[PDB]
Amino acid sequence: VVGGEDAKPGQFPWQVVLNGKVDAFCGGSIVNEKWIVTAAHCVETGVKITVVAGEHNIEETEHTEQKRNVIRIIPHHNYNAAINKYNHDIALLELDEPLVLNSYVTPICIADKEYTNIFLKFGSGYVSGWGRVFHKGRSALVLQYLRVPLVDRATCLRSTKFTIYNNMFCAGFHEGGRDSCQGDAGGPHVTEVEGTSFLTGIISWGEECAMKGKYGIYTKVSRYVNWIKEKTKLT
Amino acid sequence: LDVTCNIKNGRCEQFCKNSADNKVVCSCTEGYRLAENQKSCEPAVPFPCGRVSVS
RNA sequence: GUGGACAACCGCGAAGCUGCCCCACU
Ligand SMILES: [Ca+2]
Ligand SMILES: [Mg+2]
Repeated sequence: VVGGEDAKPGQFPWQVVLNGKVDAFCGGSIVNEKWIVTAAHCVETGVKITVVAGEHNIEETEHTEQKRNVIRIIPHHNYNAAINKYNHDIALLELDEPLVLNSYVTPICIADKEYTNIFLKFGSGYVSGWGRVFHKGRSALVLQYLRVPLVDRATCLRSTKFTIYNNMFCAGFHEGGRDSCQGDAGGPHVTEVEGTSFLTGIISWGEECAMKGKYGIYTKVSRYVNWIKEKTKLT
Repeated sequence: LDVTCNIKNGRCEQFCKNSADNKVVCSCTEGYRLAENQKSCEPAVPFPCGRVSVS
């Protein structure tokens, strides 16, 4: 996340990092002990994925970490980047062993269709991840977070060439050096209400992060909450 | 002065719902419960979602 | 204006329906 800040050790306990052939290639959010939610384009290629919760610095060891192996990947059945890059960019990962919930490893709240959208319409969410600290840069050492204002789909469309489907939404700044980047993808866009955080978005493609007059594009969680809850249902 | 969900979320912390009567009924997300005041949400488990407990 | 792609002083109605608001003709 460019133009962000360092998250304090357990500030976003729902954040997870994805590791494969390369470390820190995508983010994710804890749904429950056995299920993570990420972006579909983070998991199209069939590499054995590894999930790490209770992370803070990816180069050091804090003894709060929990590694798990993904044993099932459910990309949203309508996702296809050949057709459209951004639309339906969401997926679920089932873990081998349950995470054990504690202060550093805690799920993100997922409201219903209606309230997820209300919370989105507040107009300011928290995005985070160990992505690029600059447009062209290395992965972030410590977890990065940035507060991103929701942007009108008309004004976003007039800026970015892309059509914004009802499953998508834009957030960030016009003439800024503030935005999520590659690596942050699959991570949480989260709105906080009375000191409780709700999953309002999934971080999508982030190449060419903070170009003048280009907002960040995020997957609108409100539209997928039923599906999430259905598939991640424990027992 | 009659309360409904479409003003200040019926003073519900998380979730509002209207009733057939002139009352609203507040609720909370999983792992929270309704407080004594029937408005606020408090934890009902060691580690409820969306909560930071480190500082 | 015409053709194609797409919740707005919160329009219809429980599963969505409508289309005030980019592209080619200007
Ligand atoms: Ca580490
Ligand atoms: Mg429609």
